[PDB]
Amino acid sequence: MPKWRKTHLTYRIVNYTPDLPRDAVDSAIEKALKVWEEVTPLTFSRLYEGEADIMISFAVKEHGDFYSFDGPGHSLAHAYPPGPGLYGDIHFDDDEKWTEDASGTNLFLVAAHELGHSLGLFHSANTEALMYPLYNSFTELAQFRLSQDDVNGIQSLYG
Amino acid sequence: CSCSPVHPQQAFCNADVVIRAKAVSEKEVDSGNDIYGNPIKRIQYEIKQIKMFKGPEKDIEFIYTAPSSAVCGVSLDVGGKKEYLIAGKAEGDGKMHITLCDFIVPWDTLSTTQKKSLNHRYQMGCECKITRCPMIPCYISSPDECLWMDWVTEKNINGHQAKFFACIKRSDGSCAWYRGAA
Ligand SMILES: [Ca+2]
Ligand SMILES: [Ca+2]
Ligand SMILES: [Ca+2]
Ligand SMILES: [Zn+2]
Ligand SMILES: [Zn+2]
Repeated sequence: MPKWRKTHLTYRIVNYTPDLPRDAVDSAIEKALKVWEEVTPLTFSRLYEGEADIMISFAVKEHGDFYSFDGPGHSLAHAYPPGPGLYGDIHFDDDEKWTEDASGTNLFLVAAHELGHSLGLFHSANTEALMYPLYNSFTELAQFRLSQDDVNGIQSLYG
Repeated sequence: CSCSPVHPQQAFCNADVVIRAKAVSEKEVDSGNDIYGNPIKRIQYEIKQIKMFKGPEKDIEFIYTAPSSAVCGVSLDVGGKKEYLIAGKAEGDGKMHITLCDFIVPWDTLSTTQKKSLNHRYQMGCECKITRCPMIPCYISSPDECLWMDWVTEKNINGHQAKFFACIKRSDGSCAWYRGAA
């Protein structure tokens, strides 16, 4: 699938990084979703048990998927395009120090990018696009904005 | 996939295997699996190992990576007579895997000092921390640490420090950038 065949999607935060209280992880992911809810007819709802479409988790090195994390730096996270099971899921590398601000690796910025993949987006060559794989929109959080390149991509899939 | 950039020394020190290679052929394979029915595909590149700077005695013959960039898959120019320096992870005899976030550059793009650093100088500095400075001003926390300033001073990941410097421990315990020798 380059896209989900439904409007109402589910997600679940399966496990939690030591670097942050659970409420702070919850909030960063909620905001990252919002980013995509504001420009599409998609709505997401949270599941606290069982299998959601988008299973979000933290892992280090090998974590069962043939794509091992690689320690501090390098790859910070990865995700799977739409589909059943592992597809649509998001994994964060817990050898990063996940933060709410820009002091460490910012969870919200990364989660937003990866959700793009979960929804069907590929990488952009535009260095001001969220979907650019290298910090996407380097710092400005309290005035972060999807780029129009990102909006075009996502609206090309879901209107 | 989300990457943070890497100075070559960091790559070299973090990677299990560092080789000069050419990719000759490409094809999909299924190595898995997945806990429901549904399988995980990986691109397998067939390579020729031209030279090894770090890694196992048995030559690498295959490099794996993901099919999509969403999971950090990378394209090598196959057939196309293209030589690369590849830093990545060993995955059993004659196999390694790479990602989008790995240090992987065409051989011919390397500076002379980068190439020479693969013999020894990068290895000497693995005990040192290399920290990318997000914006001026930035400060070392610990004495055994160099500040990577290429992005901040050049807006270029393969900047001056990348091209010419290694972060080496300095008798005493401080680390510092050095443009080198050999
Ligand atoms: Ca899923
Ligand atoms: Ca990592
Ligand atoms: Ca962590
Ligand atoms: Zn994973
Ligand atoms: Zn990505």
